[PDB]
Amino acid sequence: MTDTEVAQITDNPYKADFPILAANPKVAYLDSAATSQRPRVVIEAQSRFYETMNANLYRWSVDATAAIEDARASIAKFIGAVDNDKPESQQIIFTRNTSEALNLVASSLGRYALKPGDDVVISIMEHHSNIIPWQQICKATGANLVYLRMNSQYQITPEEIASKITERAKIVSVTHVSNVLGTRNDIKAIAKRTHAMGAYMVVDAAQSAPHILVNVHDLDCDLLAFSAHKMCGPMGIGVLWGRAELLNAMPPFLTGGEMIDSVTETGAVWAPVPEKFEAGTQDAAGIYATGAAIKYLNGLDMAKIEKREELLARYLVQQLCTLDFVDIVGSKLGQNHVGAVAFNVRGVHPHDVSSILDMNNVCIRAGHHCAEPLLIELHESSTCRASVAFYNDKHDIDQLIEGLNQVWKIFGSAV
Amino acid sequence: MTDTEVAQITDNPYKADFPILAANPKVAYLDSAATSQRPRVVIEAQSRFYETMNANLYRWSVDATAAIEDARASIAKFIGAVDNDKPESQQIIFTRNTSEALNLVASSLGRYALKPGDDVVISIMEHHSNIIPWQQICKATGANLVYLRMNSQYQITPEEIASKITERAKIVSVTHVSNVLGTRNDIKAIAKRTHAMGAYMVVDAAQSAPHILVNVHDLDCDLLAFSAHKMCGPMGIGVLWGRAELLNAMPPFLTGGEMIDSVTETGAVWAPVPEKFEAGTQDAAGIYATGAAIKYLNGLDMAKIEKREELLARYLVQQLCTLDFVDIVGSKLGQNHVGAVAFNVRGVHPHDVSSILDMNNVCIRAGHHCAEPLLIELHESSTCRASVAFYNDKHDIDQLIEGLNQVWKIFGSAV
Ligand SMILES: *Cc1c(COP(=O)(O)O)cnc(C)c1O
Ligand SMILES: *Cc1c(COP(=O)(O)O)cnc(C)c1O
Repeated sequence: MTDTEVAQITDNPYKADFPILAANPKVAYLDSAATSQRPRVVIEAQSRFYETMNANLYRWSVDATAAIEDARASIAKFIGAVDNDKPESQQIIFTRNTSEALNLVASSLGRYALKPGDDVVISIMEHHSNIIPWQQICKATGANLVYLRMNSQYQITPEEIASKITERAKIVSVTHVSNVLGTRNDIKAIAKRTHAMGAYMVVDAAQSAPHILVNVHDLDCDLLAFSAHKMCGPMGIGVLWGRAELLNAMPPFLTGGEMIDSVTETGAVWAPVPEKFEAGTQDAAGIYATGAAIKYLNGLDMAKIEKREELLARYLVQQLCTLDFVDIVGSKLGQNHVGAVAFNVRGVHPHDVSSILDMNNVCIRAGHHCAEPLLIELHESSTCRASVAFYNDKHDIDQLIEGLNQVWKIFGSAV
Repeated sequence: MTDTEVAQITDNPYKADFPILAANPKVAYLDSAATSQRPRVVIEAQSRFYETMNANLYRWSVDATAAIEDARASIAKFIGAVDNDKPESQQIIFTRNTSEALNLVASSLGRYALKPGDDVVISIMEHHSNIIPWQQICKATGANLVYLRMNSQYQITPEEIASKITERAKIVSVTHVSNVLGTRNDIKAIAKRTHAMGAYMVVDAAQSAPHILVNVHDLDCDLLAFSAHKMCGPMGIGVLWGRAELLNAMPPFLTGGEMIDSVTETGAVWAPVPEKFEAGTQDAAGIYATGAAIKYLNGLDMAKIEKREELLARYLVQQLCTLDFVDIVGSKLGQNHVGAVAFNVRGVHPHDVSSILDMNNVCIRAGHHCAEPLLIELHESSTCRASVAFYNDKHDIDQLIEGLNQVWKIFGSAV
């Protein structure tokens, strides 16, 4: 890392936008892979909605309706879902989180497409929300759950892709970026083999949408999901994008108010996409604030965010490599980590590491990070995990490193 | 209505707590049956969460965890779910809205309990979200959907309850209060016959929780759902309560992160209730603000809210009865309406009524109100609907009445 790069991450042009960080200047929040901190404008956008256009033909209702549509368009443009050049706003579906979006896909796409003997292929890197819905629908449909495995560099090889995704595959669902390893998978290449085999491509983008360019048209996926709260938006909002023809073909998930066109005692006619997939009163204020988060990120420029986060990831990994008592659970190259770096202090339980780090005002995660099959594959029962965002800086990372030296002094070999 | 009662509703001790009402003094918001307006403290409680304890072992995470638990307890106490005297906080499950809670119940309780030939009994008054999930699970399980019908006073009689809920019944799901008629159904009496017949009792309390005392122990229901946004809370938060033994018996609905205890490549062990039913990152800030709404309502005293809303409902119905060109779709007695009064201007489409009312700064709903089978039963294709909350006053209702006289001048018989 050059002097110029180190100077760039020593500077912090962004943290002042986050009230909780300004109010807590001592805290090094290194757990953005669990959830983002909130820009002031996103917090206020939610309150403004409630103060000025709160409603579910009168003006406040017209106003709330237009706010939802404008946020859908912003979200679509953010992920490259554009025609014309018009945003594909009607291919944007709201959920509570990525987890609900993946349950929706597994139920709806699974019922639509899976026959007994079909394969559903996922990776060993998947978060639990891109695992258990597939366990469940596979049992219900007679399909088989297949796993893509990793090589010694924590990657999925082209050879593994061709070996595991064969003619029996019907759905393939893979994380764009692992929330533990930080590995960025070659989703476009996986999609190519998936489609050759007559299968649909599902992408868990919860860890990519905050960090790297997501373009659904370039990725060639059929469905893609992420969570607003991991990209500076509010909690309570997840996004599902899908190809228009496929969403039309897929059956509804939740049923009830607002997702119908008409109802009788015995049956119902469904509304068009995306209302077909949105049952009952939606979180209009959260949707509105998700649009505000998108506008906020666009204003900072995602290319500048990515450049800064790349430098922070490189610095984090570099500094962890100077501690010989630290085992990095993942690649030892910082450029191979998008956002997340998992690690252990050798001989010390992550609960104890995190406790000492918290006493030093450093926030990390300890445990299996909702990727237990991955940790089992890696012969770990738990790890620490530090993660970086553009509102972090070099000093946050140095604080972590100083904390880990304190851990080693308290629990290390000398004791 | 006595002079004292009229004076009570002419006074408005509550509207100043609602920023959108203070900022829009001309507007008569008579659509609280669709969603509440937000007290200032509830809007600010959500922002405060994000500003001060935003996280998903470090302090902000401990703090967010304790906030969720404290809101669960407040909610449990609000609906009478108390031991000891301890709130049954672990029987409180969060969803996005009543609609998702009812889909959860229909899927989970339906898979658990329904055999082919069983009856599911609902009422003709149900909102679509307490209809279509039952259509769906009945088809999947071989059960039959049965409807409780009304008499000429818009009530369900004891004779109808005994006639339709027989030994084949396995699940009965009924609205506590109709969102169209304002009829309060005798849920406790329905529950008694339901249980005699070996069936489970489900209650849609979305229109009762904002207005009348809800005590799950006195109602004798097995499951009960409502929406925070209809009782001065934020959007995005629904509540499901269930008997502890039954929630334990019921299978999970959504699966994935946070609702497990452990996961392998092929299977999973579920977490205890209520985490078993909460998949992925929850809307902690919305949960927190829902607790704030409960505290706000408790501070006003629900008994005083109910007394005031009873007087407003009586006045609304009384004044509508003075307009001979208005047909009330429901009881002509104001005391038979909890919150909602549906009506039509004879010979005028509700879209036109609502449009003129909006030009007069009156907000009502027009259409089928997500209860189309009810309107079909009543030989209506659409109605108007005005609804009252404690932050309304006599002047709001007089504004509606003046607006309806304008409608009659523009579209009535003379034209
Ligand atoms: C955290 C995460 C999820 C789950 O997101 P929720 O918002 O909690 O539903 C899914 N996949 C990945 C890769 C994640 O990092
Ligand atoms: C509005 C309402 C519902 C639906 O509530 P959501 O919050 O939109 O899911 C269900 N039942 C009744 C009686 C309602 O009034």
